[PDB]
Amino acid sequence: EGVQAFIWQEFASALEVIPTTLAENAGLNSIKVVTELRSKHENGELND
Amino acid sequence: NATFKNKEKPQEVRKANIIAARSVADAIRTSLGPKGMDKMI
Amino acid sequence: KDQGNKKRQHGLEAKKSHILAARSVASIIKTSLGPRGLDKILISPDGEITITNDGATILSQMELDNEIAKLLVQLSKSQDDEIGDGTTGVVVLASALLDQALELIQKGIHPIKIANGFDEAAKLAISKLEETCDDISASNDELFRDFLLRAAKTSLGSKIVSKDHDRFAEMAVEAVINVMDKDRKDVDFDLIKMQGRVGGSISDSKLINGVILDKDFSHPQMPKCVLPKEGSDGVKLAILTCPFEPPKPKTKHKLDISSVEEYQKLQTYEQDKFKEMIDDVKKAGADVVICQWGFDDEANHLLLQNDLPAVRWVGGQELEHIAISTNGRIVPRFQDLSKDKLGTCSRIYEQEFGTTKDRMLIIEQSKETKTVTCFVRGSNKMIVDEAERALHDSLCVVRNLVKDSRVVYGGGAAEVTMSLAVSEEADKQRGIDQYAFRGFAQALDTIPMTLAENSGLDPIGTLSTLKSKQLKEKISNIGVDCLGYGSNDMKELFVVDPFIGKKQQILLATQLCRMILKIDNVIISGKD
Amino acid sequence: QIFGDQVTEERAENARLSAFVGAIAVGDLVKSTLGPKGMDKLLQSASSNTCMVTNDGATILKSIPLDNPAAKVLVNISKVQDDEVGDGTTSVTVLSAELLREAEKLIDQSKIHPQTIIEGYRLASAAALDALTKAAVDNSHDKTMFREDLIHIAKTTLSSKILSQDKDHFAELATNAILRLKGSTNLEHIQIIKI
Amino acid sequence: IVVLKEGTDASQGKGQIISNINACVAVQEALKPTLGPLGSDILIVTSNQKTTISNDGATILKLLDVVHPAAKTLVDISRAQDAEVGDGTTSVTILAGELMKEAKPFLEEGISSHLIMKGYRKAVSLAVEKINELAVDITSEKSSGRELLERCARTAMSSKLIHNNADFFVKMCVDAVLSLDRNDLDDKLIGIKKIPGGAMEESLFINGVAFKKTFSYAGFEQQPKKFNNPKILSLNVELELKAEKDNAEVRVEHVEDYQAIVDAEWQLIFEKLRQVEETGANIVLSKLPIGDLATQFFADRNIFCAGRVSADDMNRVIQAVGGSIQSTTSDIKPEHLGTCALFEEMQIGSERYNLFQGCPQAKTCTLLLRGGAEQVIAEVERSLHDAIMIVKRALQNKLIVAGGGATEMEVSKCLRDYSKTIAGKQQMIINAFAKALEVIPRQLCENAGFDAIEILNKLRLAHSKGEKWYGVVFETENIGDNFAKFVWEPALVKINALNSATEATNLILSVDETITNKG
Repeated sequence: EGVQAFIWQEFASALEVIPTTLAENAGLNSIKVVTELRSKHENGELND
Repeated sequence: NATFKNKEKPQEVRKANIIAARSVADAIRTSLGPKGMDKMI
Repeated sequence: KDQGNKKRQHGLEAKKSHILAARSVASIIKTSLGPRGLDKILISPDGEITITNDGATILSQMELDNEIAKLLVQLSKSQDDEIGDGTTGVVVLASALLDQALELIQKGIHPIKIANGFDEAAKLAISKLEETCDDISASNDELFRDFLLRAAKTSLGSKIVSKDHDRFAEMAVEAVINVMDKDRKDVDFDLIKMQGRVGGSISDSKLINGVILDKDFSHPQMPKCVLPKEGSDGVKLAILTCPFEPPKPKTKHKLDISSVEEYQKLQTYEQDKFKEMIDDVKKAGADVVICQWGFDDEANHLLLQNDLPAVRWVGGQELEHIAISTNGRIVPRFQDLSKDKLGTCSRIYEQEFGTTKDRMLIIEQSKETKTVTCFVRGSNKMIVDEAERALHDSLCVVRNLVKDSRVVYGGGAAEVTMSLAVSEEADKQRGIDQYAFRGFAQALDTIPMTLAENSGLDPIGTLSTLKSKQLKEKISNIGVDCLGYGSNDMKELFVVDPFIGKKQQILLATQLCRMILKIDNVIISGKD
Repeated sequence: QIFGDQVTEERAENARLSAFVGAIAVGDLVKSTLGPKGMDKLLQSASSNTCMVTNDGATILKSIPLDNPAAKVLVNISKVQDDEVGDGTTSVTVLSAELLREAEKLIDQSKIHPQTIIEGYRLASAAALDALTKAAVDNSHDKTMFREDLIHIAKTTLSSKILSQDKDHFAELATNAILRLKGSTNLEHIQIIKI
Repeated sequence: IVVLKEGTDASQGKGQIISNINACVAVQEALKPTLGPLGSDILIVTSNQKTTISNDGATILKLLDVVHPAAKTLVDISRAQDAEVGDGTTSVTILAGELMKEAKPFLEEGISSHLIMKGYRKAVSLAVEKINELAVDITSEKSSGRELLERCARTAMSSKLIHNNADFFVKMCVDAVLSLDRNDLDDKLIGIKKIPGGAMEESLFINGVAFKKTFSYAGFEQQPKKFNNPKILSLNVELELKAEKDNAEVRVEHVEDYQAIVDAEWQLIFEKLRQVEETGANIVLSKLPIGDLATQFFADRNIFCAGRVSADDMNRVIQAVGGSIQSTTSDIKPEHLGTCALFEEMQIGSERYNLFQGCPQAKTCTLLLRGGAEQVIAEVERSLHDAIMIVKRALQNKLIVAGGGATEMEVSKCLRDYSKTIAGKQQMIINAFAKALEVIPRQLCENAGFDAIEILNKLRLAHSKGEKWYGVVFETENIGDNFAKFVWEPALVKINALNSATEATNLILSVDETITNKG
């Protein structure tokens, strides 16, 4: 509740920078990579 | 309603520092990973 | 053609420029959202100063050279008739959607995918609203009428008429009942005429069951009233469109008298025509003569001698209103006039409002009719304008409520519920759909935040508290303090917005967002 | 570009700055004229052949052109004083300017919409009016003379009317209907039965 | 003492050609988002401040009218294509822009424009030959000018109520368009009537026009129900014992005079009814009710009559039978009489329905639908309307080629293959033209939000083997056989578009200098 929820949401959104940078440097589509990772995480936690 | 006056303007300095730090971070970002781009200085 | 002084944007700055223009347009009325929205000063080119917070009025009077802003304003002009009171909310929602689309594009999402995802999110939000809607008409007729009156009073209270707004709400409800039937549950605003003038007070409002026809009866000696004649069959109206004069040349005329023979011939012709017309009127049995055109001096004298008050220059729509109210028919000519086509009305008398000395003529039925006129008065032009706007808003709200029994509650509670549902559904759909749903939910979050800001509350804390209350405990109608309220949970405060109104707001916002996003190239020529 | 004909909406910051400061500046035109010991102000025409000096706040406000829309709005709203009382326009303008200045100072200390400021001003005005009503005194001593004057006025007004049938009776009725109320004299407190 | 150039000169040679190429590139970029049904719209504000948002290429070109001479030539060619064909204007502009882009590097390398134009002409010839080869016109492959229409109708009715029974409705839909002028097709010429009763598979196809019962006066079922040599004649206002039109109110104070007047009018009507027979009108139709006297006379004379015919039905019947409408009986002429092979009343649905059959020369037809409920017949009618529209569109251009870039991919592949056997300088131009032809699928994918690079690579890999109908699927991002999905474009339209684009390219590239005179 309060500003804490918004700041935590912003922190979580910022946490996705690392995979985005890895996808960009690897020549892969950032959106595709992040969507596939999130979809696969429905079953896995860290191995994907 | 009534809140803090905020007479001073530390926001200018804070935003300038944030902009400089973000520029440096963006410059360093492209080197992440095995396929990271090389930097020449 | 007109290549010089031609500007265009495409490929690099088109999307950013369009989104920034839309945001700038929205910021004009963003602070005016809600009943306590801040007012804006609008000044005519002649120097007339007016104060109002109506977003539709602010945008309608604003002209600009920006193409995206012009398109947004034009769309809002058309939407003003569809909803009226939701223009500011739709504009704000569209601006928030465009702001989110900016970030989505910055992430590499094509505009078409953004539009499709926004459409899907709007569908999901409408489904959630339908699921969470409540029925008032299906619960109790007394409660339904109470809610209609409450909505009318809420609409009226934002203006100066709040002192005695009950009369306006009652008149609006009576007009809706008289004009609207339950077969279609749609109010025909064309049959609800809005008329008024500066003067009097807010208590002079009156609902008329027919046309006004504030005419001077042409001849000074012509009687200004048509009495029921002590219990007679009301007043018989001669609905005519042919002018009450003989045919005349259109080139020279100058039918002067030079000798006895010409005088005799011209008098014979003119008197024969006038006598034919007046005899037809008398045989028809009409008590009052109504013509689409004026009357000649001889016609006026004959009507005065026969005690036949005359009405001059009645418009086609006025003639249709006369026919509807009096159950009559329009007769093209005098020769076609008969008792079988005359209309009947209770009386045609002069009515005084407050201190007004005009003594305007009004046609009254005193019975249920399919056409009515909402008469509005006030001590100032601003009062009259605000009263008319509030009456229009109340009529639209009543029409929406009657059309669909499902209703939602204001104060952003519906927006918060839709945002929560969209956020929950976003994690279930993979791909660009997740980003689109998250953006749509964030855009929906804008409305409650704007309302809180306009009310002096912190949008962040207010929105977080609303989400917590609507998620951890249960789904309810909890909004922001738009007005002075003891607490939250509008459900107990009786702040109700029609379900159809909210659905139309969401659909129009989505359509406007698609229209702005789907334009990827703008070309404007010079000016002469 | 928005609107046109030199009538365009100003930036929010500058718009609010104008709305407050320009409206407050109207008081400075009449602040020096407040009270019987006020100063004089010189109004000069373009030709300089019709310049005059006056200490009337209403004349100063209505004669000096005001380009800022906020000043126009303030003057138009304050004009109600002339119709209601016909005097004290200077005091109304000065008080409005001071209230606007205080509200501007509060906003500079809060940077939040003045709706709460409006509510606070409403409450303070209600309290001040209640105190003023409490502090008022009555000079209506010898109410018998006032009743006689009311009877005479009623008789004067009833002339040439249908009520002239019993002038004294109707004058007494009218005088009683006002005197015996011991409060508001509005027509809503007086009922007329027509039979 | 008069100067037109105001002392301003201009260069000539490859520089002006490159400037024209740049102008064409600007025009192509401007019109790029409008390509394809999924393309974006363009907002244009005229000198009068009128704002128009549209996606059609012709409207955009008319509103813009770029003053640049190369852009003027492109606009003129696009307008010519739109006027002569009306389809492919945007594609023509895009192809011309792409060809101009490809020509730029050749000019930069010193290649004369004449060689480029000759190579483009040769590539156009090869592309036309390959499109003609790819064009589908088959009989023995279970498809033809009629069987293909049946397949299209079945596809249109797919996932519908009558999908399982499409085997019979496809024939009706195809015959509806084929039963009238094949060079002039119109949906308004294919009517549908709903008759309750019977199975949906029992629906009847009527070559002529049919309508429900409209006669409800004396003599019903007392007149012939079948005609082998019918004569259809529409008489406007007679068929009554008393005049209906242009009549007057007559008041008579004596019984004898009124009776005499009525008898005279009846005798006049008797003479008119006799003349009706004398005119050889075996079928009498009218939009107004027919009296008992006329029906009795016609029944006694073996003549069929039916009044209260709706205007649309009467007009359709007249057009199908080739007759006309006569104001009076005395003015009936033989040239106004229509004839069909057989006219009869159908008893399906516990009611008699009039229909004209065996009239191949009819300009319109009617479909008779059967079913157990009105809702089922309504669904059948909707499916039949969809199938009729689809088959009409298919028949308007029977010569078809695979759509969704399949034709472009095939032409590009063929040109690339030929370039290996055209050894010489023309190889570069052939390869450039083949690459340019691939712009259409690229821009279509880009406007649709698809991954243009991946889709193009997959399409190129796939087209090298298998069928020649592989293209881009715009419903779900993928590639596949568009022809199997019933997605195609006219071959003639594509050929005309390519010809127009190449003509524009040759015209613009053939200009070395432009001179403008003040005026």
